[PDB]
Formats: sequence, structure tokens, C-alpha cells
Amino acid sequence: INFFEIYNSLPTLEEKKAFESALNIFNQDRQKVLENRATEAARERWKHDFEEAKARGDISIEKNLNVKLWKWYNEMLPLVKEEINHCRSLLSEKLSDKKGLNKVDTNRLGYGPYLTLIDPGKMCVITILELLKLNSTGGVIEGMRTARAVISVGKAIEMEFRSEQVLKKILWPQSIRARIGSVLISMLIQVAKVSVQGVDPVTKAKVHGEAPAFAHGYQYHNGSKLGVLKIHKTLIRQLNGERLIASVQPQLLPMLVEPKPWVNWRSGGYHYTQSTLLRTKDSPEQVAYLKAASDNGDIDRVYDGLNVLGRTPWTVNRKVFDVVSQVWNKGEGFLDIPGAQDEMVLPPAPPKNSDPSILRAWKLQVKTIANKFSSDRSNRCDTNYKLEIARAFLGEKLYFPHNLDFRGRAYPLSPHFNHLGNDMSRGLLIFWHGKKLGPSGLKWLKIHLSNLFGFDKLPLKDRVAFTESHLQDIKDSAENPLTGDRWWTTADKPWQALATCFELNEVMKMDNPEEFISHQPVHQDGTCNGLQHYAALGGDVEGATQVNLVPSDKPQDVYAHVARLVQKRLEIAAEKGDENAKILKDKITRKVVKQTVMTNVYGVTYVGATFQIAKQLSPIFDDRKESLDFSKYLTKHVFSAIRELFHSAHLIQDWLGESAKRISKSIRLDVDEKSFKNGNKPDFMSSVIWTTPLGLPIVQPYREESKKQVETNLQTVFISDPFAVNPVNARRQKAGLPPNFIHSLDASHMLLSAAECGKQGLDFASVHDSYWTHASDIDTMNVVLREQFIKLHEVDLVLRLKEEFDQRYKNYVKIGKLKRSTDLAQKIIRIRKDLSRKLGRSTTLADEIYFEKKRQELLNSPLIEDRNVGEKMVTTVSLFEDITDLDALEGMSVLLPLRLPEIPPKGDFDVTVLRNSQYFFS
Amino acid sequence: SVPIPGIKDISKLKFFYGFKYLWNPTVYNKIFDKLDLTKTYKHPEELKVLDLYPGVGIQSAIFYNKYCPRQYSLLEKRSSLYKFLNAKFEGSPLQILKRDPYDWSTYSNLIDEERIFVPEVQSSDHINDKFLTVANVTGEGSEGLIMQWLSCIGNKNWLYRFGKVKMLLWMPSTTARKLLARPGMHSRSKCSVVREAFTDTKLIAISDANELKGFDSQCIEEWDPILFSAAEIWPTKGKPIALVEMDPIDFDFDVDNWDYVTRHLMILKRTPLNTVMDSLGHGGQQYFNSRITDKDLLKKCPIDLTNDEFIYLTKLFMEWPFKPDILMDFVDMYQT
DNA sequence: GTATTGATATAAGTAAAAATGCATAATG
DNA sequence: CATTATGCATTTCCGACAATATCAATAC
RNA sequence: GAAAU
Ligand SMILES: *O[C@H]1[C@@H](O)[C@H](n2cnc3c(=O)[nH]c(N)nc32)O[C@@H]1COP(=O)(O)OP(=O)(O)OP(=O)(O)O
Repeated sequence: INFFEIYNSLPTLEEKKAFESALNIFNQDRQKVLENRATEAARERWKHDFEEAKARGDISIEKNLNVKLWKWYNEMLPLVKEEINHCRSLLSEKLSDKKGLNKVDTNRLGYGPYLTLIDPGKMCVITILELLKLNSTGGVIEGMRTARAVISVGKAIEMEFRSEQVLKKILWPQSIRARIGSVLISMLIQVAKVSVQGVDPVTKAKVHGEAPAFAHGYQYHNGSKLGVLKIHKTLIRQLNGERLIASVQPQLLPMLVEPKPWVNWRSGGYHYTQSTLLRTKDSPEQVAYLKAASDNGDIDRVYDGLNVLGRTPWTVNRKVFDVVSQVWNKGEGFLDIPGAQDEMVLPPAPPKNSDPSILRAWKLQVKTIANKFSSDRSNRCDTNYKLEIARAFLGEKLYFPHNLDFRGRAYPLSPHFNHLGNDMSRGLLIFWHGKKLGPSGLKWLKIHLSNLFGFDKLPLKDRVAFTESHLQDIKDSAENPLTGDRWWTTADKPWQALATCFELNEVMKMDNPEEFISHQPVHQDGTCNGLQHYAALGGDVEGATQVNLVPSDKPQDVYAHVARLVQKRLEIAAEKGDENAKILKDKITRKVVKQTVMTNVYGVTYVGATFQIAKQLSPIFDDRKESLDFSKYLTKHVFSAIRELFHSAHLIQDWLGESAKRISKSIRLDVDEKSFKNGNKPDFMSSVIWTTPLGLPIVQPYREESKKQVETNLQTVFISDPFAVNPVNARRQKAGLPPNFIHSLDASHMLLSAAECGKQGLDFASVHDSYWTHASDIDTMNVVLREQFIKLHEVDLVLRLKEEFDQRYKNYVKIGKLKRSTDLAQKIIRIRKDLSRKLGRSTTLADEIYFEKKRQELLNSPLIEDRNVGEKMVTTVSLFEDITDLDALEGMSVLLPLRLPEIPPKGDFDVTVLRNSQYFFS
Repeated sequence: SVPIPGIKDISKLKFFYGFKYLWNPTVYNKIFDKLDLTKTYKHPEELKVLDLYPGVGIQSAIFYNKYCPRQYSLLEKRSSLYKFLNAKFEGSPLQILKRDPYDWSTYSNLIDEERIFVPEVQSSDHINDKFLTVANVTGEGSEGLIMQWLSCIGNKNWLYRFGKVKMLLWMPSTTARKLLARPGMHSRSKCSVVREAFTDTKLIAISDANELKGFDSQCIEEWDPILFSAAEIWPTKGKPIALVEMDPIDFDFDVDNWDYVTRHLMILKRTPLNTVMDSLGHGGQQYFNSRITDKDLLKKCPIDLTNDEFIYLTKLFMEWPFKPDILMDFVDMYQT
């Protein structure tokens, strides 16, 4: 039943909506059964497989694999039952001092009550599925890593208990999770038996016997032991052929029924699954601030934007899917498909008496071959899974619930198949709704094809001329995509180019292009979004003119301009005439210039720039022997060019970095009452926090990691508790503040645009910077983008941000050394003498901070008479608070107030001038 | 007729890269008198000897002044030490070559390319009496060089294809405690295991009396080391320096399998052998429990075992029908 | 009296300590 | 304070990423 | 390996 074909065949809108409603009410059961969990389903499937194998005698297939899984479960269940009974018996002891204190007291009391809740059969199924799914992970050739093994089983069990809670101790300790996982994995290793054949060199004949399925071993990587579980070759070869669906169903897939709209920080997305509004991994501060913001209810605009992003219906492009299926079934590696690789081949072993350099070279070659083979298999398996999902959802309507990371950017909930995937995945997706092309539909389709081929810098008229010139081979490629000229493979995005060529041929065949119905998305991508945001923030006319922010007859290109600057610099260096200059004269690549120039204003280092240029110079192979030194030369030159060119982006970056440093080197006045015990140099628990224009709070999670060994049954894994608040990473926060701010601004603009498009009645899909709508709606889409950009950036964002910092961090203290010879220090020394007189010894900054907090409370105290008394008290921070020149004081260690640097001057540039800048976003 | 540098000359050397050198001619002549290299090398006049990382080179100068070999070359790449050696030892029968000993290609080029230093290949029946190697790896960060040299002794590739070549090795006292670890000691490691499997070593000198507590008392009293103070090395802040004598011995086993067995067994050096076999592979516990008849061996810990029982376990692993493929025991975290 | 905390070695060519690509942070 | 060390713009997804065992002092 | 700045 091809629902998409039926919907397109229906000629009347009334019956079209009636059919859509009927499909929606019909697909509820399918969506529920797809979203359902896997534990009971797998248990019943294994039971039925075992019973039918018993009826039929035996098998030697994945059916026998499931029978073996059932046998493992049946043998495991007594062990888990006995363990739970032992835990219950040991928990009923009235009183004891050392009753198996080495083993029972330290562990059974640790993980008794947690284990006694969940059904033993359910835990058995969960651990079996988790260990079977975890295959070839953690860098292990044939097994997986113990550190992930114990956590994954523990985390899955806790998540299972949470599923029992919604059917009716919020979060479990990491140590408890690891202990439970290790215990269950130990029981599974003890039980799992698999038969295997072998030949004894003495006997020189086949031997029949059984061996354990799992083994716990240790591997050495550069002198560090690894906890590794090894999976038997029989299990490896018997699980290899089942992919990721036959053994067990997946969990995250695109839905069919309307996604549940975002209402709270947990209500949205999948119908029967809770998804956090923020991609918070291990950030208690992030989750707390998100919960507070959701309670305050100031992210309704974010909710509207996410609803609009996740309401657009999709379907699988049948023609491109058929072409991809034909190419994949042909078996030879295509441009994107890696192709079918049969098996591993290893070089012959050199003689044991050969040179150690020769042996090292052979070892390196073997390692390289193994890594390449593993990567290629994984890529082929991922492509096969993508094709399987596309075929399963072919002919139906698709919905893509979206989610946000802490920066605010939008990501789909389903990671396997989405519109953010590679070229094949992007080409295999089209909008469910079809809209007439109108007068500008043909023009916009031609523009989309031309800029898909890579000619996006050229004007729209030239793009249309290019498409008109190449319409002949567009039609050719459409008629015979395979076994023909293959013009689409010459493009930058071959699959989307193929889809657009199909659409253009369908338009050309029709007599009247005006009334055609199209489903192909049209990508309208902005140019240099980060530089655009700097231009809007600083109000620099030069930057705005460079980044196509102002209207123009032709679109200027900062990347092209700086590439020409590098050309001039290297032709000046031609006087020196080194080998690097001679090689790189006519081969300076706009791709490396793109990456370096774009990432310079985000705080890239010299090493990072060298690595980026070397990586992007690798595919073209200007220096096949070694490109690193020439890359360093090029980085020096391009850095000189960017430093001479950009002058306001750098100012904004420097102000943000200095602010981040001052925030990361501060501490709360009254909160520091806890005995940190360091005395003079406390710990820092301050993270840069600010709110987006949309209202979403942002908390940078860069904190130190407290990794400690925790004792488990299998081994002492080396994990870190995510609940332990740790001192911040000052360098990480300082280096990451500007990019986080800029991407947050980009996400806010995108969300405002999506909300306004949803209000206007359009279909909107956003791959971060680039925006996708129908070909007919491109003009209104551009108008609404410009309107929303004006609305967002008409306010002084940097000034509001500094005001937010000042409001949030008013009562903060920053420790700064002060010169002993300073006259103001004499008063400070006298005051600390009183702070030493009461203490009776050397004055402590902790006591000084407590005294400072005493005055601040009295200022806000209800008693007016005590407030005057509170204003009478004088401290080191109180004495300096009358002085505004912070740099004047900057020996002795003195507390200083936290004052952020003043914002750079705001250049005069009207932002409304972009209402007619047709080339602003293209 | 060979000059010997003094501490006045040595104080002019700014950089030693962490390498500590002894400068006392009294200590060198005492060490040589204890060693008595003349009995093994019947004719020093025809002796060929190669030195690695000479640095100061007073040891080489005294060795030449005592025995006078036909050819004696020094391998260096350190700029300051090489310049000092060239300035001091120019116009002398000694020879100095500017090649870094760390690089494996250095020896192959030096011997098999332009005939500069050609040794004579001898059978493994007895210690070679025509080749001798002296090194100095007192640098703390170059333990891997010594371990690779031990592996090369095992594999008969780097310089031991010429036969059983005696080796003199200035090398740190902590590594001395590591290598000279009898079974049962708390410093027993795979370094000591390969040391006793491939070679038989004697300790000659040590710069600190306190370090002698760690070593085995019987070995110390049998060796009778030449103890000396810590004022005979110019860098005082460095760790104590010991000396060892390396003599290769004959062995009959498969190096790769023995290496795998030792590495994967004595990770858990304190656990009893009744359970450590599970780390070897799948079913190793049951297979070894069934095969092994000596119950005391199972009770013995891997830190109490020696090369004999290690070879026995390697043989058991060899005739294990279901032994895993030891070739692919690595992690694929590799740059691509 | 004992259990939690911190130090150290493993393997061993991704050397190490000289240099340097460099800005910024941590030293005594 | 001149001297010496540390890491190298951000984020998302995928089998990505990523130490452990033994032994000492000590804290209780 | 893929996506964006
Ligand atoms: O080209 C890659 C790829 O073949 C493989 N690889 C490395 N990391 C990943 C990953 O997270 N996911 C996938 N699918 N493939 C991966 O190794 C090659 C790169 O090797 P590197 O050691 O340089 O890998 P690293 O992760 O350090 O960096 P990057 O090059 O991938 O960014």
C-alpha cells in the first residue's frame, strides 16, 4: 500500500485531508507497537523459537542462536534467583560486626535493595541484550570494554526501573550501577556455554567440545591495562549476519503519528518516551536551570519553534531510493557506498631473525589493515541499516521530532535516519505535502540545482543561465540515471542533484510549468553566519559589506577576498622563491581558506589551523610526501591576512574571553561558607551562564573530572561520578565562550524564523544554518528570515549580555594579588590585623569573605537601624568598592570585587538596510 | 698515550639530557679490575668493541688505555657532548661517529651498508670473544630502549645475530631493582622474567648503599659489588646509577607464544594460579586444571613462578587445541 | 585495633630533551 | 617575576571517546 | 566516517 502514491493520486483537497485523517487514526497502533520496548517481546520470541526448534528437532541458524539465548536465560535464572534470595536473607540480619566483611558487608549491603526490586527474568533479558548489542566497541577487535560493560548494564537496569515508575531514589549512584552490572555480567560469563570445534596438533584430528561464550581478559595500550570482555568466534560469526534488526528491534525511529508538542522540559517528542529539552549528558547545573526556566514558563517561543520544526511531514524519495538500491545490489563501491569487502587479508610474517625495523613496519601495516577493515565494515553496516530503514518506511509519511543541545541548536530525535545525515540520506527525503510551483517555482528549482552543483557564489541570473544551458543533460540523466552519461556524479551533492534533475525533467515534460506539483525541498543557505553575527553585533559597516549584509548587485565573498590576499602575499614571497611558495603559488584552495578564515574568529590556535589546512590539503595532494611544514607556512600567512583584515570580530572575541576568565576565576561570597579547608586559595565553582533572546538559559558544563577506582566483582573499573561538583575548567570555558554565544545566537534566529514560518503557514526544515522550504515559498521565506533577523538583532545583544552578567554576578569576589608598597594596602593591612586580632593568628581570606558576606546581608536586612550599622562596617572589599579603577591597584593577597571589562564601542550601522539585500541569505 | 677528561672539563658541559656519567678514574679502574675482561677476550689487540651513548667517554678512554683494542667507535647525536668528544679525542686512536644510537636504522646502516664497523659472527656455543658492546642509558626516560634491547637479545636480530655478545650497561638503580628480582620479591616484573629467560646478569657497581636493601641478599653477597659514593657523578641531583653485565644464554622455546603467555598471565601477579588462567582465553581455566597434575604449581602465584614453569605453561598453551590467535592481540585505536 | 587514600608500575619505537608554533597559565 | 609548563575554537550522531593491580601510609 | 559554524 503506497500511501504517498494514493495521496498524490487523490485529486480533491477535501478527500485528501479526509484520507490524511484516516491514515493518522489508523497509524496509532503501528506507532505504539513500534515504540514499545523489547524485553517482553524478545522473551516471548525466544520462547517460541525454542519451542518450535524442540518440535522440529534442531537447527543451525539464527533460530538456533535464539534457542541458545533461551538456554542461557533458563540456566541463568536459578543463579539470579539464588542471589536475590541471599540478598534478602542477609538484609534481615538484626546486627553484626564482621559477617563476611571482605565480601558480604562491602558489597551485599551495597547492592541488595537495588537488585531486589526488578524481576530477575527482566534483568537477565536486559543484561543478555546489552552485552550482545555491545560488540566490537571500545576499540576491541573481537570484544568490548569492561568499563562500558558494567555501566551499560547498570544504566539499562535503572532505566528499566524508571519505566516501571511511569507505569505506577530518583537517580542511582555510579558505584551501585557499576557493581550491579559487574555482578550480572559475572553470572552471565559463568553460565554461557558454546560448542566449538578444534584440531589438536598431537591428535591431528577434529575435537568436539564446549567452551565458555565470554571471557574476561586484559589488554595493554601504551602501558595502560584495559578491562576487556572477549566474545567467542562462534558467537561473532553467528551474530554478524543478523545486522541490528533481526536479533532485536531498534529503539529510536521516525514516527508516523503527530509528535507530541513540547509543553515542559520533558513533555514532547515521542508519545510513550520522555525526551529532555536539552541534550544534557552529565550536567546537574544544566538540568536544574532548565527545570527552573520551564517552571517559570519563559520558553514558549522555543516550544513553538520546536513544534514547527517537528511538524513538517516527510516521505522517502522512491526514485532515488530505487537508484540507490540498484547501485547497492550491484555490489561495486560507488562514490558514497564503500562497497562489499569480502574478508581480511594479512601480509605474510617476516622472518623472526629479520630487522626490528622490518618487524615494526610489518606490525604497523597489520594494524593499519585491521583498522581500515573494521572501519569499512562499520560504514557498510551503517549504510545497510539506513537503506533498511528507508525501505521499511518507504511509501509512508514520516515525522521528525526535534531536540536541542545546551547551545540551543536543533537536532532530530532519531539519529539513524534524518535530514542531517550524509548526501544519500538528504536525497532520500522529500516533503509529504506538494505545492504548486507558481511563477517563481521554476526559477527557484533552477537556482537550487545550480547551487547544489557548487555555483552558489554566482548571481541568480547566471545560475538560471547555467541550468538552462545544461537542461539537455539534466533530461538525459533523468531518463537514464544509470548506464549513461552520469552527469549528476560531477556535482558536489550527487544525490540531491539527481533528485533535483528528476524534478526539473518532470517540469520540462509538462506543458505548463505553472501548475506543476513538486515535493523537492529547496535549500536556502546563509553565507558566513558567524561573521554575519559579528557584523550585526558590532555594527561595522565594512564587515557587513564584506559578508553580503548590505544590498549589492553582486555578492561579495570574504573567503574569495582573503584567498586573493593570500595569492598576493605568496607572489610577494615568490621573491624568496622557496619550494613551498613555488608549489603553492597557483594552488591556494578556497576550501582551506574557508575553514581557516571561518574558524579564526572562534579562537582557533596555530596547531588547529595547521591541522585543518593539512587535512583539507590532503585530498587534492599538493604535497603527497609531507604537507605539514607547508601547512605551517600557509597558516602563518593566512593568520597575518586575517589579523590585518578583521578588527571588530577580534574586539568582541577579546571582550568575551576576558569576561569568561574573570567569571571562571571568581567565587560566591556567602555560599563559600562551606569549609573548603584550603584557607588561602579556594576552589572555583563558577560557570559562565547567560540567557538567549529566546529565553533559554545556557550553562557551560566544562568541569574537572574526578575519576577513581571503584571495587566491583569483575575488576576495579576507572569511572567518574557525574554528581560530584568539581572546579571549573577555566581555559576550556574561556576558549569556548565565543563559539557557544555565536551558535546560541544562530539557534535563536533559526527558532524565531521557524516560529514565524509556522504562523505564516509554511513547511520549514532547518539544517542549522541552512533552511529548507518548498520551491514556491522561497520568496516569503526570505522575507520572513530578514524580518526575524531585524527583530532579533535590532537590540544591543552585547550590552544586554553584559547587563545580565552584572545582574547575576553582582555579589562576587575575585582574588587578586596587590603590591605591598601600595598606600591603600596599609589600610588593608590594618583591617586584616583586626581580622587577625579576633582570629589570633594570620588573617584568612575565608574569614575575610565571611565578614564581607556579613555586611551584604545587613544591607538587604529588614532592620533599617542595623542597615545603617551594616553600612558602618568596613572590609577589604568594602574599602575598594568606593574605588572604580580596578587596574590601579593591580606583595599581599587581597580580595577584589568582580568587575567585567567595558564593552567595545558600538559602531554606527543601520541593520534595517538588509530588507532588500537579496544576496544576504543565499 | 690517550688523554682523560677531568671534572674541570666536565663542568663546561651545559646539557646532558638527563644522563649521569661517572668521572672517577679510581672507580673505573676498580670496576675493570673486578670485571677482568681479559680472560674472556684472549687477544684484546684484535678485539673489536662498539660503544653506545659514550657521553663523557672517560670510561672509553680508560678502557683503551688498559686494553688497546684494534677499533673502538663512539655513537653520538647530542650536540654539546658530541662537540666536546670531538674536541677532546681528535688526533687520537679513538674514533667518534655522529650517529644516534636510538634509531634502529643506525646500526643497519653502520654495519650492513658501508662496512664501517664489521663484527664477526660466532655460534651460540660460547660468549663471543671478538665483539663487545658498552652502553649508557642512565637517562630516566629511556627504559624502553633497554627493554627493546632485551627483546632484541631474545629475537637474535639487532646485534646478537653475531652470537652471544657480552654487554656492559650503565643504567639506573631503579631499573636494576626491577631487572634483578628473584622470584617472590615485590619488584618482580616481566623485565626480570625476560632478563632471566634470555640472559644471566651480574651487578658490578652501584652509587648508593641504601638501594642495596631492595636486592636479594644472596645475589649481593655472591656478586660483591663495588660500592661507591654519589660524588663521582657530575649531576648530583639525579637518581643512583648501577652497572650490570649482560651475557646471552641458550634457550629453546617460541618467543612470541612465551611473551604472550607471560604478559597475559603475570598481570595478576598476586592472585593464585587457580584462577589466573581465565585471562589467557576461553576455557583456559578448565583446560589447565585438567592438564596440570602438580597441584603445588596451581597454588603457586605468578610472582613465585620462574622461567622453567613459564616455559612449561607455554608448552601447555602450545598443545592447547583451542588456543586463541595471539597475532591479533592489540587495540585498533590507530590514526587513519 | 582496621579500612580508606595515595603512590607506582605495566609495555616498550607514536623517544626524549633539545628545540620551538604560541598564547597563557603555573612556578620558588 | 622572570621562568617553566600545557594544551591547542564549539557541538551533534555512529561499534566513536577510554587504565588496573598491587602496596604503602594513614585516617579513623 | 558523517553534519554545521
Ligand atoms: O577517517 C576516520 C575513520 O575511518 C575512523 N574514525 C575515527 N573516529 C571515528 C568516529 O568517531 N566514527 C567513525 N565512524 N569513524 C571514526 O578513523 C579515521 C580517523 O582516525 P583518527 O585516529 O584520526 O580518528 P579520531 O577520532 O581521532 O579523529 P577524526 O579524524 O575521526 O576526526
